[PDB]
Formats: sequence, C-alpha cells, structure tokens
Amino acid sequence: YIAPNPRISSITLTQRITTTGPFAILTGSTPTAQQLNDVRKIYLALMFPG
Amino acid sequence: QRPERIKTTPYLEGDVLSSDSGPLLSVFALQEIMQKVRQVQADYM
Amino acid sequence: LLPDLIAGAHQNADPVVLDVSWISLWFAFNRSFEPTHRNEMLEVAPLIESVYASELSVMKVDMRHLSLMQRRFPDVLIQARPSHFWKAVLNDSPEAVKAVMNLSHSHNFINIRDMMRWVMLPSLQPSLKLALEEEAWAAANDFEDLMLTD
Amino acid sequence: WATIDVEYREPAPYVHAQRYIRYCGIDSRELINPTTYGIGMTYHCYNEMLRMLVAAGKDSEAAYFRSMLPFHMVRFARINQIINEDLHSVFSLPDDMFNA
Amino acid sequence: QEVLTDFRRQDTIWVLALQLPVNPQVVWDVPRSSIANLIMNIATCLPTGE
Amino acid sequence: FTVPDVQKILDDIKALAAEQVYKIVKVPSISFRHIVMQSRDRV
Repeated sequence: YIAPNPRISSITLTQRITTTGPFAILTGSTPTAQQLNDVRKIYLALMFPG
Repeated sequence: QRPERIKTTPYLEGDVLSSDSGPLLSVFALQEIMQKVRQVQADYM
Repeated sequence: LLPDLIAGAHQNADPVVLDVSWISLWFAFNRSFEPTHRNEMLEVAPLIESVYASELSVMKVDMRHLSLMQRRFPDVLIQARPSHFWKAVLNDSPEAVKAVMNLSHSHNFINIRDMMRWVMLPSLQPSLKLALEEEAWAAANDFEDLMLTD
Repeated sequence: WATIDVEYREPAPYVHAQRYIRYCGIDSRELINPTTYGIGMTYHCYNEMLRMLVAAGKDSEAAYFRSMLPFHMVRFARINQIINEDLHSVFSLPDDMFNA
Repeated sequence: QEVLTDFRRQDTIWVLALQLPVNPQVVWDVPRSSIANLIMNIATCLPTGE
Repeated sequence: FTVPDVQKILDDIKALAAEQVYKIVKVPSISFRHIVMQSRDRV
C-alpha cells in the first residue's frame, strides 16, 4: 500500500514559511490494528465489484 | 519487467505502508464472515 | 493571474496561499522592512541561470533524436515505450538539474504527453556543450559509424 | 455518473466472464499510452464535487482534492489492471448473474 | 573587468563557454514549473533585513 | 535563511560551471596506423 507523496499538500518557501494543509489533523494519524483491518476490506470490496 | 511500473518523476514515489498478499486475504475474508455470525448469535437469543 | 482567480481555479497554476492571524495585521502596520544585508547569491545568479538553462537544452536535443529509434529499428524495439528513453536521459543528466525540476514535479503530476510537448518547443540556449551535442548526433546518424549492423 | 464503467471488448478465454471493469471510465493504457495532459485528467463524477466545494466556500478543501486527483486516477488504473487481467478464473462471477 | 586588461591583452584568445543573455523562454518551458521557479527565485534574490 | 534542500542544489550548479569540456593539446590524437605484412611495397 503506497502512500502519496508528502510534498503534495505542503510547499516550503523559506525555513520559517511553509504552506499549511487543510486536513492537517488527519494526515498525521497512524491507524490502529483494527482500523487497518478495515482498510483491507475496502480494497477487497473494490477488486470484486458486485 | 513491466513498463507500467516506471516512476519517471517523483509524484507516485511514496512510502511503503503495509504489505498484502493472496493467501493472506483468503484466510482473512473467511475470518470476517464467520466472525459476524458468531457475534450476532451471542448478543441475541 | 487576476482573471484566472475570479473566473475558475483550474486552467492555470494556483497562487500560493498563506495563513496569517488577525492581530498580525496590526503588527504589520507598525513594522517597516529595511533590507540591510543583500543576498550573497546575487552576483552569482547570471551564471547559475545560464548553467541551468544550458543543461535543459542538452536534454532537449537528447530527447529529439532518441524518440526516432522505434521507427528506425522496430525489430530491436517491439516493447520499448516512450517512458524508456525518458528513463535513459535522466540517468545521464546532472543531479542538480534534475533536482531543480523536482521541486514541482513532485508537487504536480505530468505524463508522457506533457514532456514530449516540451521537447518539440523551438527554444534552445546555445553554449559550448550544446553546440557540440547537436553535431555529435548528426555525425552518428548512420549507425554503421557506431559499428553495429544487421 | 456519466461513465460507462462496464464494457465488452473481446471473447475471453473463459466463456462466462466477458466483461471488463473500468472504474471511472479509465482504461489501463493511460498508465502507458496517455490521452490527455497532466492538468486535464478528470471525470464527470469527480469534477462536480470540486465545483460544489468552491461554491459553498470550502475553496481551501477543494484545492486539496484537486491536487490528489492524478494520484486518484492512477489508483483506479491499477484496480482495473487487477480485476480484468489477474482475477480472471472459473471462480469469477458469470455475466448473467452480474447483471442481476 | 580586471581580466580583460593587462599588458598582454593584445595576443590573447578568450575561450568563454557560456553565453550571458539567457533566453528566458527555455526556463519557462518546463511543464507546470511555476512553483519551481518561485522557490528558486526566493533562494537566489530575496534580501535579509530588520 | 533558505532551506538546506535548495542550498545544496545551488552549490552544484556552481560546480557544474567549472566543469571543463575540452582539452588543449599540442599534437592531435592519432587517426591512422599501418600494419606491416612481410612485404616491401604494400602495407
């Protein structure tokens, strides 16, 4: 499961001046071992449509 | 070996979060259906 | 930049949006900006701009001749894709000139139909290494002179 | 929404699954042989969601979903490459049950 | 221009390898390079002050 | 106060400007050699 590129949401101009993302409180969240078992159910529901 | 996995520019080059396999999801798909009828047959008469 | 802000946010590059506070509007009215130390890369900027604009030109002549190989030798290349000679030029280009393009190539996705538009555009910066590269490809047009044949 | 996401192209090696799943009307050639530029990778189901969040005042959240859009279309160009190219056996569902 | 003036500037051959008027079209032809030129402009020309 | 990812890619464009391409020689490189073949007239 490849994560997207980290330089998509935030651009860095100088040392102290960076862009801030909208969903910043959610990108920095590590899933639990139960929620990661629910991500596998979604891609198992996408490879088998009906 | 395949020409569809050639990353030219680093847009799709992200990290590797978790690995998933064929026989892993086979035992996992059966461990999610049988863990549902064993759950709704214990909370209810 | 202003009519592509009012009308619709798609068809041009969006401006970089920064986030300030309410009270820092008042602390900007009472702080002027006095540039004491000028940046010490100013007098090196016309030379840095000329190396980067010259190495982009050698990559443009390298893509123009390599893209005409599948039509010339279709028996060697039955499975060569337009992403393949792209991968061969970048594995020979300097590391700095790749790492200037990747400040936005990692931020903005471009596919094969975008780079082969940039290659055909008629704008070259002549230097010493470009004006020899245009004759090296012209001298190696007949591949018998590269000592290989069928 | 306005996308033909199920089509029939060729006689399959299995005579019961003649269909090709194409999420968001995207063929798996667009990883290799592209059609449009880097900007104009879009579809009708996704583009209306962006011109609504702009309308309701959530323009900072629209610009996040506009930048993850080429990462979105590449993902569905691999799920299509898994369904109708790898998960094609006897145990796939036949088409007379897929339409019901 | 210290280098072009000495007592032996008559019999010299200058072998300059980079032309100075940079064609600015060949920098602005890199596709979707509008954020890449901005960050290269801040690091090369922005001053520092109080 | 620039970020050290752009500071590194300015200290290599400087070094690429000092990368010399040619070389100044007295005699050119050799371009023809002759092989003797145990004869006095034909090589």
